[PDB]
Amino acid sequence: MSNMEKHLFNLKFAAKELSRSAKKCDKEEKAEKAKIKKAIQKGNMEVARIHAENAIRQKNQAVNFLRMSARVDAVAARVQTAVTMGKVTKSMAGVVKSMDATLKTMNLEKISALMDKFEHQFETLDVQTQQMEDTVSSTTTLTTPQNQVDMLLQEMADEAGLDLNMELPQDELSQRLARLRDQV
Amino acid sequence: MSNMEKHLFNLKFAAKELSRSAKKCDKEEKAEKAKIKKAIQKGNMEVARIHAENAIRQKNQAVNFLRMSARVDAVAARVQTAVTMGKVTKSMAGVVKSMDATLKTMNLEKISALMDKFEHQFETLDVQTQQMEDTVSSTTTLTTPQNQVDMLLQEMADEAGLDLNMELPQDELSQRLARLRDQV
Amino acid sequence: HAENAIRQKNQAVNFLRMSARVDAVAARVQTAVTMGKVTKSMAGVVKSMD
Amino acid sequence: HAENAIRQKNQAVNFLRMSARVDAVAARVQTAVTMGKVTKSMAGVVKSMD
Repeated sequence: MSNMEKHLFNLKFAAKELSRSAKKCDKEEKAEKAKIKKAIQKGNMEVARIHAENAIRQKNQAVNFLRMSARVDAVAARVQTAVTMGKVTKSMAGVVKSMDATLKTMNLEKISALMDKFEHQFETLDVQTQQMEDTVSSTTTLTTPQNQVDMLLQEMADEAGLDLNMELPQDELSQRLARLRDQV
Repeated sequence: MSNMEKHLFNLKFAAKELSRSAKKCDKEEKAEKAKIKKAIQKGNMEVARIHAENAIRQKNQAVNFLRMSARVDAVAARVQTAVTMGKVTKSMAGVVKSMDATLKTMNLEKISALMDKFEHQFETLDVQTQQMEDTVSSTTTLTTPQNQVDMLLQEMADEAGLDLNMELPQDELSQRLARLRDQV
Repeated sequence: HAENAIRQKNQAVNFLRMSARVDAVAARVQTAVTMGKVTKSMAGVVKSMD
Repeated sequence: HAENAIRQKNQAVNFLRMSARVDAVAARVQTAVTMGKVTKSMAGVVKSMD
């Protein structure tokens, strides 16, 4: 527990202790009022007065305790802010230094390099899979003759009611720009 | 237990001891009244008088004990205030010194610096994610052709009943101020 | 009690606004944590493929 | 609350877009892992048949 958190806890406790003290005065002021009534009925006017003074003294003590409780709470609410924004400020100071380290050892130039390399190596691994796929295609060339695939596609297209010819092979802005390149 | 808290406890106890003494006198004054009655019925007028004197002496003792109890309570209520506002004052003196330390080692100039750095480093980490996102976008450029995304968006818009064209690309105060800058 | 009520009405708004600010920060440190991990994984991939 | 709502609306879109990018990468590292294994198996076959 931080040294301010110890103070915060003590202030919050003191605010409650005062609030309890005010409630206890309300309880006892109600009790003394009952004793005035009894003393008046018995004609004990000296005792009636003693209880009257108690009742008025606890009525007013309550208000004092209640007002101090309010003040100590307001303070505690403000020390709470300091405790919280302390923690937030220290966390953000931590973030700033750990990001400062990482942005040194991986600067944007080094990231640019890494990204370009990443992309170029995946271009390679695409050239590689292409030539594996063409090695398998030619190795198994007798197992899948072209004409049998073309005829099966046409048969399945006929059953699907699709007019697209499967034996035969199967935008404008690109063509416009192409013409421009040649025309200049 | 603080040296004042020891005194507070002793005063609170003494107030109760006096209040109990007053109740005990009320109990015994009621008892002596019963003995007067019996002594009068038996014609024992000397004994009747002895009990009468007891009854009147305990009636008046009660009032004294009750009044002192009230005074000792009032004192105890005020020593209570001193105990509480002692604790509050020491807590607030603690707060003042722990905040004085923290505001030295993290002054507003040092905070200003930290905040500016924090912001500048997050501007960097946004430039960084941008260029990672553009590296992935170009590396996977053949998996998401533009025209297939545009056509799917249009298809989903047609089913939603939305007239917004998805092939095509998709305030005044800014434009007014822009014109002003050029006009001067 | 009136003064207490008005003081807690306004304290609430302050706490609520600071909460919002600290959240926004946390959301942004979250991005840094995630894109750190992603960048280190992709640096690893690049060297093992190399 | 309005500022929170608009800030989380837009954070969501950012997280969602980064998620999409990291997935695309992962899909491509998956290809490398698989075609690594395939290439090593086929290199093994070639030498045991040799």
